[PDB]
This record gives sequence, C-alpha cells and structure tokens, in this order.
Amino acid sequence: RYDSRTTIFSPEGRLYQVEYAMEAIGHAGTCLGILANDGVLLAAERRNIHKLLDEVFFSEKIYKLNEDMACSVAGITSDANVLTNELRLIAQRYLLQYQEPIPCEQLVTALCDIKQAYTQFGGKRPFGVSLLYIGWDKHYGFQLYQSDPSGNYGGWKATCIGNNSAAAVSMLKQDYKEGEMTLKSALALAIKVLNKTMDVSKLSAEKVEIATLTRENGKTVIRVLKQKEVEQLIKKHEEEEAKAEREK
Amino acid sequence: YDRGVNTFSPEGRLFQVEYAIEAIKLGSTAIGIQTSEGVCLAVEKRITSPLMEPSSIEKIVEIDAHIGCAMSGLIADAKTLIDKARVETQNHWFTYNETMTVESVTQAVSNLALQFGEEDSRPFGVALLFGGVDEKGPQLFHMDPSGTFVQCDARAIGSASEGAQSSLQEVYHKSMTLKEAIKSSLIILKQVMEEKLNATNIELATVQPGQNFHMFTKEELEEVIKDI
Amino acid sequence: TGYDLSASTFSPDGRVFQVEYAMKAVENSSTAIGIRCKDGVVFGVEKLVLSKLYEEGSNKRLFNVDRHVGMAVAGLLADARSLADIAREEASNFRSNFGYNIPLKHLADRVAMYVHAYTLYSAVRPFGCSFMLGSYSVNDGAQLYMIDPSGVSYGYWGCAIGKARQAAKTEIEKLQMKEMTCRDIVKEVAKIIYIVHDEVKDKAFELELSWVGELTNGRHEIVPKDIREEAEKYAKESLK
Amino acid sequence: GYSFSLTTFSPSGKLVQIEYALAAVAGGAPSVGIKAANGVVLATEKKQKSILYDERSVHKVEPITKHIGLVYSGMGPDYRVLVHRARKLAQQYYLVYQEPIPTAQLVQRVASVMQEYTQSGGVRPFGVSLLICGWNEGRPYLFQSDPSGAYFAWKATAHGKNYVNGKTFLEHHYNEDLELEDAIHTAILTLKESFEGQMTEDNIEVGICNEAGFRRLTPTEVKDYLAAIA
Amino acid sequence: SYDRAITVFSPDGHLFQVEYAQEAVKKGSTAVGVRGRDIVVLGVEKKSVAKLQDERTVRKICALDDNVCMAFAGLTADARIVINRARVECQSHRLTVEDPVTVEYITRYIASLKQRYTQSNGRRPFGISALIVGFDFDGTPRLYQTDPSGTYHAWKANAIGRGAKSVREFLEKNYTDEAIETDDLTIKLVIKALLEVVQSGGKNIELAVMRRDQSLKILNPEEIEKYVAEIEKEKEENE
Amino acid sequence: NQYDNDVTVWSPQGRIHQIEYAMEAVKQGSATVGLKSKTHAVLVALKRAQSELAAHQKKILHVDNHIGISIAGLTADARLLCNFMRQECLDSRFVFDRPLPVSRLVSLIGSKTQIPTQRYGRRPYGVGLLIAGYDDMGPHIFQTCPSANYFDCRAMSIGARSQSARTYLERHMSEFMECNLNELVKHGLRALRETLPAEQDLTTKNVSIGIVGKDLEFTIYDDDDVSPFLEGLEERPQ
Amino acid sequence: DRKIEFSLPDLEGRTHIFKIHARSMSVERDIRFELLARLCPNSTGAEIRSVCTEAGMFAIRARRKIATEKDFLEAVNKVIKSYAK
Amino acid sequence: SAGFDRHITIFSPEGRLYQVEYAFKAINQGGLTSVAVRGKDCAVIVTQKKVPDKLLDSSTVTHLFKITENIGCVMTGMTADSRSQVQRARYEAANWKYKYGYEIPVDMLCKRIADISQVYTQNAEMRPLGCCMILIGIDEEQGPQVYKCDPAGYYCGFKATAAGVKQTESTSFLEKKVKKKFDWTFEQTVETAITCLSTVLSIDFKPSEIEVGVVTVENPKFRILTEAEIDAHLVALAE
Amino acid sequence: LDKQIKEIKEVIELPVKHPELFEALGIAQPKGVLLYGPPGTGKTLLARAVAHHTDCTFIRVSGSELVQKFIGEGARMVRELFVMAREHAPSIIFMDEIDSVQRTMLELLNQLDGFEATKNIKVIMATNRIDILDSALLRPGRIDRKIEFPPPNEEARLDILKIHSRKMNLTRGINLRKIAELMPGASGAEVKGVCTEAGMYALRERRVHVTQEDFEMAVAKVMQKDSEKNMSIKKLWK
Ligand SMILES: Nc1ncnc2c1ncn2[C@@H]1O[C@H](COP(=O)(O)OP(=O)(O)O)[C@@H](O)[C@H]1O
Repeated sequence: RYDSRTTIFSPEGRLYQVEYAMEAIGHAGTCLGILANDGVLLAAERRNIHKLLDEVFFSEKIYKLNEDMACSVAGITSDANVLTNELRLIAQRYLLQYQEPIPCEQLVTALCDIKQAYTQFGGKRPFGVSLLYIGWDKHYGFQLYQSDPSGNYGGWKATCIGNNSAAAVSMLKQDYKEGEMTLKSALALAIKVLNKTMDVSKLSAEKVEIATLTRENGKTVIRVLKQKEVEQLIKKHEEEEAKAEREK
Repeated sequence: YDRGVNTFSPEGRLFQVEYAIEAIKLGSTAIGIQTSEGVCLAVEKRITSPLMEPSSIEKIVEIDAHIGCAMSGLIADAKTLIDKARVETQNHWFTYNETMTVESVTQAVSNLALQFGEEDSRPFGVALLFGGVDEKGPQLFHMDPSGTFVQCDARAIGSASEGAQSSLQEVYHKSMTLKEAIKSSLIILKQVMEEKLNATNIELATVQPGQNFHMFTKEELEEVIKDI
Repeated sequence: TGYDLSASTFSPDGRVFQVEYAMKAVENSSTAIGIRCKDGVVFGVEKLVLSKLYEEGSNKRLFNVDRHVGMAVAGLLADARSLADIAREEASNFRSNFGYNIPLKHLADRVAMYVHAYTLYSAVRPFGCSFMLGSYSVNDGAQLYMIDPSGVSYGYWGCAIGKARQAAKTEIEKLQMKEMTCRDIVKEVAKIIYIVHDEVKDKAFELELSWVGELTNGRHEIVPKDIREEAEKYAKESLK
Repeated sequence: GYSFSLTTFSPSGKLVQIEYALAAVAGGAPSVGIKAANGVVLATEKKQKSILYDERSVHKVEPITKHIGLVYSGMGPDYRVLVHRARKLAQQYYLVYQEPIPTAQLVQRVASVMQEYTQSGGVRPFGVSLLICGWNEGRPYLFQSDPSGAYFAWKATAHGKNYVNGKTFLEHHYNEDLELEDAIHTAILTLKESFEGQMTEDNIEVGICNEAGFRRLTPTEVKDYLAAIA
Repeated sequence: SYDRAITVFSPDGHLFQVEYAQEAVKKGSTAVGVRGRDIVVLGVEKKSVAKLQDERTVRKICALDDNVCMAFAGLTADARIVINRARVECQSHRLTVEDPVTVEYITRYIASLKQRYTQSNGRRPFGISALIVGFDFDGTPRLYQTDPSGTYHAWKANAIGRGAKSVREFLEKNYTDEAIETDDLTIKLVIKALLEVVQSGGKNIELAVMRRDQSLKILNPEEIEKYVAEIEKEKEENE
Repeated sequence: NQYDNDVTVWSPQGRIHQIEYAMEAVKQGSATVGLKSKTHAVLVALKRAQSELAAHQKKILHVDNHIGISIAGLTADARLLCNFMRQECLDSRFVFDRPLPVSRLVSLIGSKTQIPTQRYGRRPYGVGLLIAGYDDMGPHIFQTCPSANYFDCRAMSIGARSQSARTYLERHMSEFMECNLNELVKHGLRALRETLPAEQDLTTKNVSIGIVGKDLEFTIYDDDDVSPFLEGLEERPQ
Repeated sequence: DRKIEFSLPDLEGRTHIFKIHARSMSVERDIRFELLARLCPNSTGAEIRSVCTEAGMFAIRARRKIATEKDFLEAVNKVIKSYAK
Repeated sequence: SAGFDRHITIFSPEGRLYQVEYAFKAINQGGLTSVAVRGKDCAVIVTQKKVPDKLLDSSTVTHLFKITENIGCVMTGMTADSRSQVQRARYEAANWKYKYGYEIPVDMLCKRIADISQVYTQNAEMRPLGCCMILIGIDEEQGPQVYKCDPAGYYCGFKATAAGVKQTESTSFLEKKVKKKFDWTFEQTVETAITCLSTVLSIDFKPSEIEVGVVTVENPKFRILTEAEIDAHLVALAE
Repeated sequence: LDKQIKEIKEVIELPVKHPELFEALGIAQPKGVLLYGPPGTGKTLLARAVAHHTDCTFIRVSGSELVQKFIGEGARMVRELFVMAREHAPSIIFMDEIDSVQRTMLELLNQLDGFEATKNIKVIMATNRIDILDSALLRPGRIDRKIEFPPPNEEARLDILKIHSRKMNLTRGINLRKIAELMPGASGAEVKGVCTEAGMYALRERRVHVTQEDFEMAVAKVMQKDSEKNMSIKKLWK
C-alpha cells in the first residue's frame, strides 16, 4: 500500500494519488475545446439536467474572467470555484503590476505551478479539476489550452476532457479540420461530438452549455449561447443526419 | 522501533541512526593517516564512466589551506557538511583573524550533525576524515553521523573499511615518516578496490606542517604509479 | 486497550486510561502524609536509602518556596521538581501582580488546572507524582490541600499519598484534628510513618518532616528532628 | 479503507470522508425550501426528546440580512458556528462594498468558507447542509450549500432524513408559477410527508423572504397555517 | 525500517525513497547532451506530439540564461517549477551581486534546491533530472547533469536512464578523447546518438546547440532531417 | 507492544518504557568513578579506545572553573547538556558576578531534561552524568539520569561493570571524608581497577581524572596527571 | 550448557580453508594460497568453497585438466567483486 | 463503528458523533446527578454532593458555582474539567461585561461555552471537555431561564432539565410533573426537584448529601442554600 | 445485444469449430477472453449460452471465491480447476466479477502463460467496473480482445421484454414499444426486473393480470432501486 500520501514515492516510481486525480476528472464531465478559426469556442454538457435545478447564474460550467479570457469547468466544484477565483486574482495582480492584459500561457502556467505546489507538499491534496480556457493576446492571438491536477498544461488545436474522452479525441482526429475551419464548422463538429459522446438522440439544448470568443469584433467579445440558437444548431444537425440517411 | 530518532530502543540504542552508521558502508572507502612528517588522505574512486570529469566527485575537498578533508557517504549530505565547514572556518577567521584549528572545525561541524531529532530531521549518511597541520602540529580526525569525533593517528572509512583498517593497524605506528605511510595506504587501496592504481580510480591528498597549502595531488601520482 | 495510547483519546466508555495509569503510578511511589492542626499544617515523607552511595539528605522530597506555603510530593521526583517549579512561578506571578499572598485555595486551583492542562493535549502526558499543599492565612482561615496528577485537588483535614493510602487514611481517622495543636501532630505523624510499612519488604527508609503554621508567623520551615528527637522516639514507642 | 484521512483520494477517485459528512446531513432534521413567484419559503421541522425544553429558546431558521433567509439540516453547533462566520462575512462585505450581501455572493463566500475545513486531517468539515433564500433585483432566488464546499440552485428542494420522498413530492407537485401562501402550504405538506407525528407550532418554524425584507413566522402563524392543511 | 517515510533509513542504511525518485526519472524519456570542441549540443526526442496537440507548448528546451538552458525529463510540473527557480536565481544573482553569474553557481543552487526539497517530510522531492550546459568556464564549455537526490556531476557527455541504457553505452564506446571536430562533428555525434535513440524519424526530434561563445541557437526540423540523412548516408558508405 | 511510542504514553504498569530504555542507554556508557573528600571532589574516568592508531574517546568535560562533569551515554546529548551548563554558568557570572552553586544548576538541568519527558517531539536527554563542583556553600559530587532526576552522592559510579566499583565505594565510605587529595585519587583509581576486566589494566592512555577544590579550580587530569597518581594503586591479587 | 561462537575466518583461517578445499582439487602444487586469502576480504568460508569451485569452472571452460592460479584469481574477482559491486 | 471512533475528527461510515458519545460516557462514570427546573418567576438547581469520605473538608468539594452575582451554575463530570470550564465561563462573562458594558444573560454565556466546545470538537489538537453545563439566570423583565450545554456543543433553554448519571429517570419524573399548568412557585419548584432526586436515587438523604442553588425574579442575586435551609426544605416536603 | 455474440463466437465458438484454420495459418490459438460492461446484462447469459452451442464443459466461478482474502487456497485452487478442465476437454472456464490477493493473481498469470491450448480449453473472465488492474491484464498470451456490453437500446430493451414475454399473457393491445422507451439507460436484468416486478403485481390482484398499466407501475418500483442516492450523488460528488 504505497498510495496513501501525495509526498511518497512507490517502488515502481509512480504517484498513485495524482493518477487517482486524473481518474477523478475521468468521470467529471465532457467539456471540450473546439478546433476553429475566426473564433474559438468551448462546449460543455451538464450532468445536472433536472426539472427543478434552477441554474440561476445562467451558467454553471462556463466562467468568464476578462474581456478576452473565459474558462470551462469539469471536476470538483469547490476546487473549481477556488481555482477560478484564484485565476481572477492572478489576472488582477498582473493587470495591476503591468497595466497590460496577461498572456494566456503565462497565466495557465502560473496556475499549473500553484497546482503542482499544492500536490508537492505534505498534508495537501491535488486539485482534482481540469478546466479549459481560451484567450487572445498580443503574443499568439487565438489560443486554447488545457490544464490538469498534476500541474501540466496542454496546448491543443482541439481537445476534450471528462467522461468518454476517448471517443471525442478519436473522432476529433477523424473529423479533424484545419485552417479554413470556421466557427460554424466548429459548432457542427461540437454538436456531432457531443451527440456521439452522450447516449442521447436528438441532443437537448438544456443539456449543453457553450461559449465562444469572436475576433471580427476585434475590440474582442465573448458570448455564451442561449437556448434558441443551440436548438437551431440541434435542428441543423438533425437535418444533416437526415440528409446523410437520404444519401443511401 | 524504527519510526523516528526521538524514540529509544529497548536496549538504550537507537535503531534509526544505527542505520545512518550502516549508510557509511555503502559509501566508497577513504584512507587517512596522521604522521609527524605530515597528514595524508587517500580516496578511492572506482571510475564510473570515462565521460565523467574525475574531479567532479567531491570526496576530496579543502575547507582551508592549513587543513584537509575527505568523504565517505552520500555526496549530497557530504557537500552540505563541506559547505558548513568552510563557512565556520571562514567566519572564525573573520572574527578572530586566525586559522580555525582542526579540532574546533570538527567540533563545530558536529553541531550541525546534532540536528537529527533535537531541534524543535535525519542524520546525514556521511562519515568524514579531517587532516590539519596547525598550532598542535599534524592532526587527523574522524567523525561519523552519530556526531562523535576522534583524533586519529590513522583511519579508514567506507566500504571495505574494516579490512583496510585492520591491515593498516598491523603495519602503521604513530612514529612513521609520511612517505611510508602513504605507501602503506596506497598498497592497501591497490589490494582492496579494483586493480593497479592510477589517477583515474584513486585520489590522493596530503598536507604538511611546513607546507600548510595544497593537500591535493594532480598528476604527481605518477611517482606513486612508477613506485608502487 | 487500543483507545488507551493518548491522554486525549477517549475510551469507548468512561474516561481515558492514560489518567488512570498516571494515578496508579502515583499509587506505587514513596508515601507522603500531611496533617493540619488548628492553626498549622504538618507533612511527613518516607524516602528510600538508595545505596550507601547516597549522601544522607540528598534528592529529598521536601520543597518549599513561598512565604506561607509548605509542600511535599509523593511520586516520580523529576515531575515533582517540575511541578514545584510551576508552583513557584505561579506564586511569584501572583505576588508580583496582586502584590500580596495568594490564598492556598487559589494557588492549588491554578496549579491543578495547569496539571490537568498537561492531560488535555495529545502531545503531552499527565504527571507522575501527587503532592500536598499546606499553609495558614491570618486573614480568613487555616487550609490544607491535596493535588493529584489528574488535575483534581481537594482540601483535607488530613491526607496520605503513596503505598500506604488506605492504611494511612485509617491512621488519620483516629485523630481529632479539629482541636489538636501541631506539637502533638508531629509526634503522631512520625509514628504513623513508622508503623505503616517502614521496612517490611523494603530494606530501610529515611523520614523527613515539614511544618507550617500560624505559630511560625505563617511561614514554612522544616521541623528539625536534629533537635529533641521526640517524634522519632515516639515512633519507636509503637514498635511493641 | 480510505476514509481514515481526508487528504487522500480513493482509487475510485472519491473522497470517502466527505461522503460520510453528507451522511450526517441525511441524519439532520428535514427542511423544505421552495421558491414562489412573489418570494421564497424555507420550512423545517423540530422534535424534542422531552417536552421539558424551551422550544422557542433557539431558532433553526436564521437570517443573514434583513432580507435573507437561511435554514440547515445537520448538527446544531456546527450550524451555529457557520451562521456566526457567515453573518460576520456579510458584515465585512457591507463594510467593503457599502452594499448588503447579494444572495449569490453570500452563497459562494459561505461555500468557500465551508471548503476551508476540507483540508488537512486536523479539522473536520461541517456535517451541515444549508438552504439559502433571498431577494435580488426584484426577483426571488434560492440555493443550497453542502459540506463539499459547493453550491447549487433549486426552484424546489429539501434535504435531511427521508428526503427522497420529499424529492418525489416536489417533482410531482411543484410548478414554477406558484404563489407564496400556496408555497408555504406545499412546504408544510411535504414536511408532513417527510416526518411522522403531528406538525404543530412546537414542531415547525418557517421563514419567508419578501422582496422588501425577510421575517420568521410567529408561533400563532405556525399554528394557523399548519392547521387546515387542505 | 521501511521506505514509507522520506527521512527514515533502511536497516542497511539505504534511502529507498530517493532511489524511487531516481527511478521515477528513469521512466522519463531520453535526454542526452554533449560538449564538443567549443559548442554544447543537445537533442530532444520522443515528444511524439500527436496531430491535435501542438509542439509549441511542449517546451522541448528552456533557456535559464543566455549561457545555460534546460529541459529536464520526467514530470513537466516539477521541470517547470525548477526552470522558474533557476531563471529567477540566475537573473537575481547577476542583477544584485557585485559580479555576474557563472554556470557553476546555478549548478550548486539547483543541486541545493533538490537536496532541500528532499530533506524533510511533507515535501516531495522533484522527480526530474536534467543535463546542464555552461558557456563561461572562462569562455570554455562545460557540461553537468542534475538528479532528484540533490546530486550533480561534470561530464564530457551524459545521458539518463531511458536514453542511458542504449545511447550512453553507445557514447562510451564511441566517444573520442579528441573533442568532436568542430560543431559539425558535434551535431553529427548528437545525430548518431539520436540514431541510437528509439525512432529517429524526425517527426518530433528537435535540437538546440550553444557554442559557448555565441548564445544559444535553435535548430529547425529541416536541418535536423538533413543531418539525419547525412548520418544515414555516412553509415551507408560504411560498408 | 503498543506502549513504546514517545514518552507521552503512560504504561498500564505505571511506567514509561522509553525512560527505562534511557536508563539502559546510561548503562550503555563506560565505567565512571566519582568521589569527594571534605575539601575536594574528584571524578575518575576510563577512556574507551578504538584502535592502536586512534585516540580514546574523552569522558571528562569542562563547564566552569568550579563545576566539572563526566559523561556516560550518546555523546551528542552529553555535549548538548555540557554547552547548556556552560551557558548557565556564564549567565551566573554575568548577572551578579558569582560562581554558580552546584545545586541550583543541577535543578535547572533537571527541569530542562524533564520538559521533554512530558512533551512529544523530543526524546529525553539520554546520557548519564557525573558532576563535580565546589561552591561557597559546600563541596558536591553529583549524578543525573535521563529520567530528569539527579542524585547527590558521596561516591558514585555509572556505566558497564560498575557494580564492582559501587561495592568498593560502599565499603570504603567510612574512610574518604578527610582523606587527602592523593589518597582520594588513589581511592578513585582503586575503584576503577575493580571494574577492569582480567585482561586489561589501567594506564595513562585510558584513564582520565577531574579534580576541583575550595582552593583548586576544576581542571581535567589527563595522561600527564595520570602518570604520578598511578603509583600507590592497589595491586591485583587472587 | 556451552555456547560456541563462530566468527568470520581471519587470514590464518582463510589460508587454512583454502588449503582444505584446494587439496581435493586438481591444481598445480605451486599456488600462493596466502596471497588468495589476504586478497580475500571478510568473505565467509562458504565464499572460499564457492571461489574454489568457480576456479575449477574457469579451468573447465578451457577444458584444462589442471586448474591454474590464474583461475583462482579470476574466481576471486568474479565472486567477491560481483557481490561487492 | 469500531476503528473510525479512535479520533474525534474522523467521521465514521455512518457519520456519527462517536467521540462525542465517548465524552458523554466519560461524564456518566462519575456517579452524580443534577437537575434544573424553571418556575413562574424562579429558577432552581440542585445536585447530589455525594461526599466520599469524612477526612476531606466539605467546602472543598462543592459543585455549585457562582459565575455571576446573578447567575448560577452546577456541574457533572470530572473535577478538573469542571473547574476548567467554570473558569472559562467566568472569563467569558467578565470579557462580555468589559466589551459591551451591560449584562450578559445566561443565554449568551451558555451559547458561547457551547460554541467554544464545538471548536475543540472541530480541531483534533485537544480533547473535548467531558462534562456538562447547566445554568440559571434572570432575564430583563421577562423571567428566569434554565440552559443546558454539553460537550457536543448542543445548547438550548429548558423548562426543566437533568444531568449526571440519572438522565432518563429524572427527565421522566419531570415530564410527568410538567404536563399540568399550575403555579409552579419557588417552594413547589424546589420541592419537585428534591423529590425527583430522592426517588431517582431512592435514598432518604441526609442534608450534607445535596447542594441547592436558586435564582428568582424577586431575588436576582444567585444563592447557594445553607444546610439549615436544606433542612427547612426537607421538613417542608416532610408533609 | 448482437456484437457480443459475434466476437465471442469468433474467439470461442470459432476456435472450437475450425482448428484447422489456425494450424494452416501457423498461429498459436487464441487463449483468453475478457468482458467489460455493467454487472450481468448478458455477461453470464452469454458465457452460459456459448458453452451450450459448443457442448463443452462450462465452469462457473464467482468473484467471491476468488477473493478468499485469508490466503485460503488461491495458490493451488486455480490449478485444481485447471487440471480437472483438462481431464474433461474440450471445456470452457468462466469467472465473473474479477474486481471483487496479488499472489494468486501472479499464479493465474503464470498458469495462463503456461497451460497448452491442445485441448480447446479457454478462459473467459468477466468484469463489471473499469479498474486499473483490468488494463494490466491485457497482455500477450492471456487475453486478446475488449468485448463491450453497452446498456440496451430502446428496441434492444424491447427484445429483452419479448424474451420473457412468451410466458406472460396480454390484454387486447399491449404495446411493448411504448413501455420500452420509459427506461432510458436501464440495464438488462432490470428490463427483466420490470417483467419480474410485473410478476407479483399479478399477485396484487390474484388472477391473470399482465396488463399494459401493470408495467407502467411495474416500471415505477423497479427504477427507484436503480436510483435514489443517485439524486444525492450529484449533490455529493460535485
Ligand atoms: N440482454 C439480455 N436479454 C435478456 N435477459 C437478460 C439480458 N441481460 C441480462 N439478462 C438477465 O440476466 C440474467 C442472467 O444473468 P446476467 O445478468 O446475464 O449475468 P449475472 O449472472 O452476472 O448477473 C437472466 O435471468 C436474464 O433474464
């Protein structure tokens, strides 16, 4: 039994606690970052579809902290909340000492260093939260990144985290698009990937939360989709699959 | 009865630092001899890779020009003790404007050695040999993770230290000249460690009362090579 | 067993066995008695001769640092010295702040609270001695106190701690402490010391006495058996 | 086993210790909280091991502002400590932002508080789950905070022992267009379903948040509303 | 006694926990660096950035100062925090001390950092090792490596476990006491080591070469492929 | 056994076996001898060797010109208490400029050693000590134990094989009180010889002496002082 | 009744045991057993037996129907240093 | 149940207060019993002062304490912890009067003590106080109150209450008594408490066996009844 | 479920029906099978069925006896099952719930590596949950595929109903299609359960009931057992 504490090493040289954390996000959600151009989006599904849950904040998976930053969340809710507030504080400090927007990579690496520090020291537990962010800055513009409890940040053209991640990444390899891959094509791909990852047919709009950032508004804007536009996207996917059935 | 240093064993011993003594065994052997002509220290290398820089192993290191030092143990705690020794000697000079006598170095180093379980950690798995030529003439001392220190006419510490120590006891006496003591240490090392001795697999250091500088030996081992 | 290892670990039923172990360890120590007369308090302690390496008066168990308090122990001597130090510190604190003598009730209360405080935290253990507290105050009355390693203290007309507990309690019961003066109390104390297992299984023992009263201006002094040897011979009056 | 320490994960990626704290939440006295079009209702039940108590000497429903209602289901002492720290946090926010605590701000801050006890083995998380109702921007709202250190919103909710039947009742009975008095009636009905014995003013206390302010029902109001429940 | 604690000795004196740190490094990928006639050259391999993942975020190499760069193998989080610590240390020492920094001081600093974070309970040691390159040994090049046990040494060429077992043996068989003739033969020997490495396809292999008088230089994939083809041809006429 | 954690664990038997193990660690030390007259205090030590090319471990440490100590145990704690007593002697010389009486210093060491016995996080100071000191109140020969207890002994001996010595000092205590310094050191040497094995004998190399007096400051009497006192030692008959 | 203590052989003991085992083996009667023994560290008597057997193995691998002193040396390095690695 | 009860901070799989119940069991070991009863304008406390021996002075073994000149207190538990918590209550009342100026009612005092007890329950550094709390006090123009606080930190007011060993029996007696609305005056209240206790212990008490305290609207000064007053009350019940 | 039948047949039924193919193409015959899916849901129902169609001896082993947990006989009991199976060749060995100690795991791996396929003797070991151990077992010479058991689909659950629907009677219009869609994500045995719980609902009226309405509440009491804490689990894990 060499899995008790985060600060010990096992005779095969692995960290069972951090692996347990990865498996903890293994059933967290199905949040994804879409491969897109002219605009970048996040797609999230909520396992809280219910007749009485209120969703008062109009969003429980997405959280926006900038005029050019936003994040999608899948993991332990308390850890997720403290991490998002910590990101807000880091952005505030960087804007105060630089009077300049933070680079996305510097911010995410700072968070990953904090997470690694939280894992390294004794009596402390890894944040079992993996969350996806997007941002536009003066270093690399359109940017999409992923972070994990161990303190590692993953840069991806497209990625998905949470449950059934294998199917999502496999199809994103298969249904991959490059370059000209507009935001609307990203909406179609996100719709398809969530329909396959979920067991549902005719994916209901209230079971998905999607936000995006657009740069034709080059002063920069971030939008969170409402129910009607998502339902229209669902109808478009349904007519696409109906046409595919007509292709026989 | 092994959880920590701050627990007494049924016999009164400590089965936590007695293993720190056992850690000396896994370290390389080193030879130290005190002679009226001078103090010499010998260190075994067992070349690990030709790509290594041979001097990169700090098992022979100087804390001041009037004194010598040698190591047998984990090189990390070794470097910690080495740095602590240099710091105490330099501060002693800074305050008193004189050389720190080797006995005071050995005593003052040991206070850091006495921090495993008495402040507010773990004993450093390193055993050291000091050699100094000062106001009390030529001196050679030995100190171990338990914190005890002893003035030594000769000493061998590390792996295979027991046989080398026994043979040295059979040959050595406290009235030799330095050169024959070095020769005895060299033949003992040649016997024990690998093969025919050379600068690659053995290191030598020696300081003298009339030469309170440069214990180190750099390719003057060639005389040893042609002799022994 | 199991819920035993720490002073802060409650038993599944009842109290912590750590405290019980402390008081039973007190039970096996050298005996100490203390009896108070109308205006004064007298203590009695038996001490073991160690070997002849002993120095006829060394490592004694009678300690007194207070302008009106005498104090003797029955337990492990190291914790006895430590508790004497805590009592001295508390007495000095009271004398410095309040400016006048502490009531023995309040002093024993604070000392016993500290003792019990050494039982609350898991990093610290209960003490290994039980001691008695003796004093007189001209202002309000005459007092005697008994404090255990469990942090529990009471006042007694007379009490006895050591490997004589119940027998020495009975020897106290035969007395008439309400009206007797401390001069007879010394004789009865020494005799009681000698009757209750002086050297039955033990080789031999040493006796020392303590005596604080109004007659001695409230202050404590060791009654000298170097003079008059009257309680000493009174004890030998009881051998047959 | 893995519940011995809170600082470690299970191989299943679960915190066993946090779960058992939520079992103490199930051991708590059931509380029913639902929102109406004109306000929110928080209802709870009490019983006494003997009639010797002063059943009005304490209150289970507590406010955090003049317009906030708050009810729990757990052990009393941890609830009271959390209430004290929540009131102090609301006062600090009032000092800082010169405004009373918003419901969302209050719930996130108190959940972060209840997360503060979810680290290190020397401390233990509250065995208390909170129901919070309040008025904000002219509309009624309600949420819930649990020992996990998180929060979720709820148009209709209840928790405690025998809570699943309360969930079923709320699913089959609650609609989003209910009225405040009918909301109180639904709350007392589902509390009666949730707990056995007659429900009287000695047994239930209810707090209702009105947009102007929040008040707790008086014993005579409890007697009146509990009587003639349909 | 057993290995369940950081500060506990084994009954024969071993510290199994730091050995487990070294082994956790040993599972980490290939990392081999050499110092040539004047230049120091390194080669990053086994990145295997799969399609959707971008190679920019991989950080195959990070430069601490203009005369020292590092990448580490093992855990990327520990590698990153040690990178930040070394960067801050070197920059602050050069800015504050009356005289500037040399690679020996930062070597001592990182060795001390590993020894420190290894020294007490409640504080996990780094699971990373790295091979240090310095330019200012009085202008001469020099090469170190670092280890989780807080251990460092100087080499003419060094490798770590996954790359060690094959590549390092290949070097000790091949390494000429004559320093590789010019940076050309330095890169040739690095490419030969990469040939001794697992896959050598060039899909993820990248190299950074530092001349010990010039600052660090980064090699493009096209030049790496050209060098690999040149080495393959050289093996081809070697028949 | 469950009951061998830190000294915080009270045994059901009314003991704390860590403390008993500390007493055994005292018995782990080599033989020591301590004895006084009405005018002098002398402690005699047996310096354990290591080899024919290494020096014997010293046993007598200097704390102050009027108080001397002799150690038996793990030398680390021995030196730590030695530094402690040095510091307290210096503070006593600093505050009122008065040589510190033995009894008060020994009480301070008792309190200091007792604090670990109650508190987790530090093993009690596990070394046996012999103390020789003279002050304006009287001559003193003392011993202390890791149980944070101390004993004033007319004549005392701790370590392995010490019981034969203890018998010697117990038999002869009818003699020392007014014996001269030479007679007292001869008595100490005779006491040391009792603990000796049949195959080993006293010499300057392994014998250490320490003397303090009312008109003689405490100094450590090593080989040079051992050389004259060796004469007059009782023989080894059968 | 009686406790009998067994210790690792000294140089004399090592020479004697080498004489004992090598006597039955096919060797040249010219070997310096004392050199082998003093070359031998605190190695147990079982180590002496195993070293003699390994010297015989070294001889067998060359099909030499006599062992050599060289075989004894190489066996000493093999066994002693291979464990002492 | 077993195993997870060894520490106060560890929740058992059922999620139960096992160490709290162990503190209660530590309470019940001391063979004692107390009761507090509320009247129309009076509050009455009485406890069994079971003197174990005569050589002690009866003044030194009291279990009724005055924490405020108008507030009463009564113990059940080990002597040391009871003394500690009465000292803490006195300190808390004094600090409240120092900070706020005006009165600290029994409600605030018991609530504060229960809160602090919950704090020691929450942190594993120190063992919870294994004794119970009962108080009496007069309130501003409303009437007397009886409050009970326990090691668990539970805190509430009481028309009648009991503590000690004899919990269920005493509470049943009080419950049988209180069902009828009547003029529960001072004499009737104290008589009811005394007879409750005399049946639950089932002994014809001598006066030294008990201690009686009372606070009333007409006499807000908390009083501890003398032995002669105890005899007067006993002969009042003698009818 | 249909995909399960084909791959198990290709890996069990096929090595039974045509051994000439594997010798003609010079391969070592496939040796092991491992099943992923929710517990049961055709897991055992498949293994029992394939043995009937091959007429080989079926061995049933629960996960419970696998985990004796007091070093019961795990060392040799595995062999005793194996040797008897060889005695009754051709035979099929089945174990279930491997997730329900390490030493006998190594024992099984060695036997899995060692026994000969010369007797058409194969191992089908089944699991319910995704475990870290399970991914380690997929090794050369031990297991060759990853058959998955998904939750039955709408029409799939309808077929499950129809399997047990032969015995049950019906009204003048029982549309099982509409009944089928009321349990999204329900497992297989639960679809039997709704038929099972429709069972004593016939006893709720003590006559032939099997009514369309019956299943509507025969759904009701079935789902809650597949439920309850799952509602809290959201508020628990979040
Ligand atoms: N796809 C299915 N079709 C019909 N019945 C099924 C199906 N899956 C499971 N069952 C039911 O499950 C029972 C067989 O046990 P099963 O669930 O297959 O494995 P286990 O014995 O491990 O639970 C049968 O009684 C059968 O009615």
